[PDB]
Amino acid sequence: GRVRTKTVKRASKVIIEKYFQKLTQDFQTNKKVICEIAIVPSTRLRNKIAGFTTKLMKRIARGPVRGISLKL
Amino acid sequence: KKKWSREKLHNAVMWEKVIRDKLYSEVPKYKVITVSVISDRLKVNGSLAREALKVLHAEGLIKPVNVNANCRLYTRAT
Amino acid sequence: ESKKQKVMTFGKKKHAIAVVTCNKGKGLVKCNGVPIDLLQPEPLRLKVMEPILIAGKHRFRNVDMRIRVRGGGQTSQLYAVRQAIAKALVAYYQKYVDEAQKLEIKDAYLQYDRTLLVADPRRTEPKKFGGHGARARRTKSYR
Amino acid sequence: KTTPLLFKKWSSAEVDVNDLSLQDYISKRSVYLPHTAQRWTKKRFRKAQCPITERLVNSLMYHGRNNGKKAMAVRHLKACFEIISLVTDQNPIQVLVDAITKAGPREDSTRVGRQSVDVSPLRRVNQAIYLITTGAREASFRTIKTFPECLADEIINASKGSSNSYAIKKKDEIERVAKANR
Amino acid sequence: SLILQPDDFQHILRVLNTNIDGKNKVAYALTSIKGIGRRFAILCCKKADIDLNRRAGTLSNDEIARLVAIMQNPTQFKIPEWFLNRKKDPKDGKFSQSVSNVVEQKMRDDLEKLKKVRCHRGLRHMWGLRVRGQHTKTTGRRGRTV
Amino acid sequence: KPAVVKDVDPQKFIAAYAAYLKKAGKIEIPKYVDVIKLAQFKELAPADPDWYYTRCAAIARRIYINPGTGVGGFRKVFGGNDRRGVRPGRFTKSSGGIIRHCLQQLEKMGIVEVASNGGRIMTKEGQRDLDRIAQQVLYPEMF
Amino acid sequence: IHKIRITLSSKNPKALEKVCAELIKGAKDHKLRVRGPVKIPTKVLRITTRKSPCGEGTNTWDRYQMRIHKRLIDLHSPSEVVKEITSINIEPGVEVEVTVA
Amino acid sequence: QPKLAQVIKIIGRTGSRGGVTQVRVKILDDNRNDRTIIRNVKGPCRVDDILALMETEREARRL
RNA sequence: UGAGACAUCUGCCUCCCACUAGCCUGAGGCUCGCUAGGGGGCUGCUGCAUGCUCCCGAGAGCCUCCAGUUCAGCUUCUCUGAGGUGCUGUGUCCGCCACAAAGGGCAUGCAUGCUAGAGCCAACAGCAGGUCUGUGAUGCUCCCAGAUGUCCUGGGCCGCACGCGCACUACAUUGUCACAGUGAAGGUGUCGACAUGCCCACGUGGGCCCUGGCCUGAAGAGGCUGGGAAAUCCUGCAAGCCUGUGACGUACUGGGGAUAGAUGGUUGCAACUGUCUGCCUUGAACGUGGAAUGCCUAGUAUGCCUGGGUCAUCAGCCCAGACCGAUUGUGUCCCUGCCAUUUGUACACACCGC
RNA sequence: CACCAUGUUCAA
Repeated sequence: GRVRTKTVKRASKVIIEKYFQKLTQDFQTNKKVICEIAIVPSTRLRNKIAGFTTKLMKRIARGPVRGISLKL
Repeated sequence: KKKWSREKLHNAVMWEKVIRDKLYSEVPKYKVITVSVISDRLKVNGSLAREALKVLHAEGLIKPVNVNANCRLYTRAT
Repeated sequence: ESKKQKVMTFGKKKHAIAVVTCNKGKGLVKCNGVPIDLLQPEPLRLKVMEPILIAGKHRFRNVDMRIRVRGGGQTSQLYAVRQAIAKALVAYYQKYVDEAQKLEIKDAYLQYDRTLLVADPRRTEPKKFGGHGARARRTKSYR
Repeated sequence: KTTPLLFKKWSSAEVDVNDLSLQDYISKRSVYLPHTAQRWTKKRFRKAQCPITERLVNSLMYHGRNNGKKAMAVRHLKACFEIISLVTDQNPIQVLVDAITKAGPREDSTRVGRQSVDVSPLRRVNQAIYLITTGAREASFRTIKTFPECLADEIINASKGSSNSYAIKKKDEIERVAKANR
Repeated sequence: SLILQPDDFQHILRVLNTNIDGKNKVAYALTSIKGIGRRFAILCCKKADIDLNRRAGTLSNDEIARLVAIMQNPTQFKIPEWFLNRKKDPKDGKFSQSVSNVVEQKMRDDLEKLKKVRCHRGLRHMWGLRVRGQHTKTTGRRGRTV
Repeated sequence: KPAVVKDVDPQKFIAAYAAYLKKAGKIEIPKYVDVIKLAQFKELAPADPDWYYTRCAAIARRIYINPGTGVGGFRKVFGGNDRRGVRPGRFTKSSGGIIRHCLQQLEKMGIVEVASNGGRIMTKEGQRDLDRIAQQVLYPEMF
Repeated sequence: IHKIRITLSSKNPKALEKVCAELIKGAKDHKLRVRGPVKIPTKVLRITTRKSPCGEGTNTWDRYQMRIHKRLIDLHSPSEVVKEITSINIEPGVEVEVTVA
Repeated sequence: QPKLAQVIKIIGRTGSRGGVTQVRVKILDDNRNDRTIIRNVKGPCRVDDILALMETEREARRL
C-alpha cells in the first residue's frame, strides 16, 4: 500500500498553511515550489511531500478540507 | 531391494519383397507420410523408414512439407 | 558524393545491445555483416524480420540498416535487433521524411508489439545465500 | 496494413470461436511467431490476450528436461499445425480453437462441503490447453511417434471429440464426477 | 535403392565364440564381443574394408574372417598401440587387444598375481571391497538391512 | 552476381568448401584420419569419412571471418562439454593437433599464413577461392 | 610540452573528485591542453564471508565490497610544471601517479 | 447441456481453501431473461463472464 | 527506539569524459561486382496474372596502437562522479457511528505503478541456542620435561553387516551420439606474508600468477617465444543449453555410466588406501519411484553452463554470474504457524504445563 | 462437532 507517513503529512500541512498562495493543483510545479521552499534531504521524500500537498490542494479546490487553517 | 511401481515390437530391420512393393504402391498415397507412420503401417525399422522417405522423395513419389529433426512431414505428390 | 544522411540508435533486451545505423541507401539490412535472412536460431528469423513485415519493404526500399550486436544470447540478440530496427526506422522517418509517415510507422508498430520501440526493463535478479537461485531455497529437512 | 500470418502461412483472424463463453478469452491477435515474450503474468487476467498459439508453446515446454525451451516448442508447434493442416484441411488455428472449445471442462468439483461447481471461462481454456499438451506428452513418451505427431493427433481428435484424446476422455470423467457430486 | 534382405541373412552369427546379433548394424553388433567395445569396433570395421552401413546378418564368412583377424591381432592392421586393451602386460611386456573371455581370464590372472603377494589391492579384491579408493561407508550398500 | 562470404549460411558453405577440397585432391590428409577422435571429450569418432574436409572448410571460414585466429582459438571453437561420469559437464578444449594439421595444409595450399604478430591470416588467393565458392553457393545457377 | 598521464585512484569518490577538479583547475590556470577525467570502470572487490565464527545457525553471509575509482588525466606539459600542479597537496587516500613518454 | 449464463456481480470468495468464487449469474440466452441465480465458480471469473451451466436447477447457498 | 525515511544494485535521461570504448573521416591495403532492385507503363487471361518495355542510380565484406578538425574528429553504443526522474500520474468505481478522510480495485499513460524490483541496516526483552577448537579474548581448574608444550617419521580422520540428510547423474526420441553454426556475464591474475626459498642460466641475472601465438603429440600434455600489477594481455574468455544436418528406431538400446583391468602424463618433498587426468576395455542398478515430504509468484521456477572462495593439485560444495525461460494464482484461514483484541484457567520450568 | 493419550528427579 501507499499510505503516507506523518513525516510527510505534517510537512504537507505546514507547507500549505505557509504557502497556499504559491502552490497549485499541478504536481510538477508544486514540486518545483517545494524544492525551493523546504530543505528535504531526499528527493523521494520531496516528491512524496509534493504529491500529498497537491492532493490536499485538490481537496481544497473541491470543498472544505477538515484539518488545515488557511488564515487568509 | 524392495521395488515400488508393453509387448516388444519386432520391426523388420531390412526390407522384403512384399513390404517394399507395398511401400512403393500404397504409402505415396497417404495424406501425411512420416518415419513413424511408415514404421507403424509397415512394421518396419525406423531407419528403414527414414531411408524410404529419402528414396521416395528423391525419385518423386512424395513431396516434403516440413522436414526437420522433429517430425519429418512428407505428403502424397498429387 | 557521400552526403550520408544517417541516424544511429540502439536496442537492448537483457544484456544484448544492438547499435544500428540507418544510412540512406537501397534496402540493405544486415546484422554484424550477415543478412537478416541468416540469423540463428532458424525458427526465429521471423521474429527478427517482424518489423519489416509490419511496416512493409516499401518503407525500407530507401534506407540501409547496419546493426552491430553484442552481448546476451540468441533470443535476446534477436529481440534487440528487431527493437533497434524499429527504432531506427522511426527515427529516420522523423528526421528525413514526413512526421505523418513517422507516426503511421510508429502506431502500426505500437498496436502490434510495444517492445518494438520500448525497452523491456526485465533483468535478472541476484542470487541470495541459503538457496541456489533468486527465490529458490535449500531443501529444508526436518529430522 | 496486412494482418500477420502465424508462420506467414495461417491467419489468426479467420478463426471463428463458436463458443459465446470463450469468445473474449480465446485471443485472435495475429502474430508472426508464438514467441513474443510480452510479460502477460503482470495482472490477473492479462493471460487472456496472449494469442492462443503462444499459450500452447509454453504448455509444450513442460517436464524438468524440456523447461524454458521456446526455440524448440515453436518448431514443435510449426510441425504440429502443418500436419494438422494436411490431415484436416481447415485452418490449423481454427481447429485448435475447436480443440480448446471442446476440451475445456464446464464443471469441476471442490471441497466446499466434495461438491460440484462451475468452471470459469478462463480456467476452461487453461485446462483445455493443459489437457491437450499434457495428453500429447504421455503419448509421445517411449514411442516412435514424434511429439509434433502426437500433439497434432490429440488436437485433431479433441476437435472431433472422438472420445480417444486424453483431453476429451479426461474432461469426460471430470464432468462425470461433478455430475455425481451434484 | 531400398535393398532387400538376402536369404542367407543370419539373425545371430558367432564371431570368435560370441553370439552377435544380425539385426544391429555391424559396428554395434561387434560390441557384443567382450573386449572389443564401440570405438575399437568401428575402427576394425573401417580397417576390415567393411561398410558401416549394412547390418551384421549380411556379413559373410570372408567378412567375419578378415574381421576376426583384426580383432585378434590388430597391430598388423595399422591399429596403433595406444589403442589396445593390454598396453604393456606385465609377465609378457607385449601389447595386445584381449578379446572374447581372455578379457576376464586376464583379469583373473591379474587378481591372482596381486593376491598371491599380499598387495593391498588384491586383499581388497579378495575381501570383496571397493578397490581404487572409494568411501565404503554409505555407497556399496548392497541390501542386507540390519 | 556479387557474392562474399558472410552472405551465405555457414551450413551449405562449409558443405561446399568441403566438397571443393575433395575433387581437387590437394590437402594431404594424415595416416590417422580413421582412428583419432576430434576432442578428448568425444565418445566416438567423427563417423563421417569427409570429416577432415568439413573441418578444413570450417577452419577456412573462421580464418576468413576472424583473422588472426590461432590454434588455441580453434580449440575454444571446436571444444564443447566434457563428458565426465555422474559428474556434471565442464567446458574443455578439443584436440589441437588435427587443427594445426589443417592449418599447415591450408597454408601449403596457399590459403592462409601465420600473421605478423601471430595467428593465421587469410591470403589474397584464399580470399579469392572462398569468394568464388560463396558465389557458387549463392546464385547456384551462374556460379 | 611532453605527453603526461596523471592516473588517480581512490576508495573515496569525494576525495577523488576533489583532487581531479583541483588538477584540472591547475592545468587550465596556464592551459596545458588537458583531456579531462577519463573514468575507468570502478573495481568492486567483493568479499563474501560467513557471519558466524562457528558453524551454527542459518548460514548467513556478510557481503562486503570495496569500490576503487580510477580517473585518468592527459596533459602536454613540461616536467616541473606538471609536478608543480601535482605537488599542490593531494587529499588523503588518493593515490596519484605520473607517467611521461 | 450448457445453459450459458452471464455474471453480473461477484458475491465473494468461498471454499475451505479459498478457491471457489460466489457469483450471481443471470441466465442470458438467445432472447430470454429476468432470472438470476447464485452459482459457484472454480477459477478466475472477472465480470461479464459467460459460464456454461450444465444444470440451472439447483443453485448454491450464498456465502 | 523500531516501521518508514535512509544506503547499495537493476531499470530511463542529462551533464562530465575518451590513443585502456566504440564509431566516422582521411591514407594505405585487399576480395567479390559494375547483377539484380525500385518506380512504373504497356501486356495478356472488373479482377488477376505473365512477359515485354522505359527511366533511375554498383555497391558490398574486411584489414591497420597509421593520423584527425582551437596545438581538442565525434558521443548512438560503451565507462561514471554528480544530478534529474514517479508522486500511485490520469480516468472511473469503491471507501467511517450524522458529516467528514486515510486510502483501495480496475483501466490507461509512462523506462515503470506487488513498499517499483532486489537487498542492506534493523528496536525492547530474551534462549542458561553455537563457539573457550578464530585470536596475545578470557575466570576458575587440569598437564607441565617419561609433558595434554613442541617438532619430526608413519598412520588415522576416508576405515564398512547397516539407518538417514543432502547433492550429482539417469531411466532416453521435447532424446543420445557425430559434424558444423550462432553466441554471455560477474570477475581473477606475476612476494607488500611467503621468497630470509627452490630451479635454469652465468661472484651475479631470469622463472614462480593469468597466459597469447608458433611447434611436437592421438590425447593428456610438453617445448620455443611474447603480453599483462591489467576497460590495455589472457579476453570480444568463440560457455553450455540452443539451432541446422546425419546416424539410431522403442530394444536396459548408440539410454545409464557405476564397477573393474593393462598403462601415458601432470601437481607435489611425498600420489600406497588409486589427487586430478589421457587411451582402449569392462557395461551394474535404474523401465519415473510406497507411506511421506521440500522450494517456489516473473526475468521468477526449472534447465544450462561460467567466474570467485577453498587450492601446489583436487568442486558433484558454497557465494555470485549470465544465458533459454515458463504453467498456474492475484485467494483463503482448510492444514501448518504468526500478530492483535475478547474470554477461561488449578499453567508461570508457562500445554513438552499441571 | 470421526478419532487427537503421554512427557522421570532437582535446578531456571
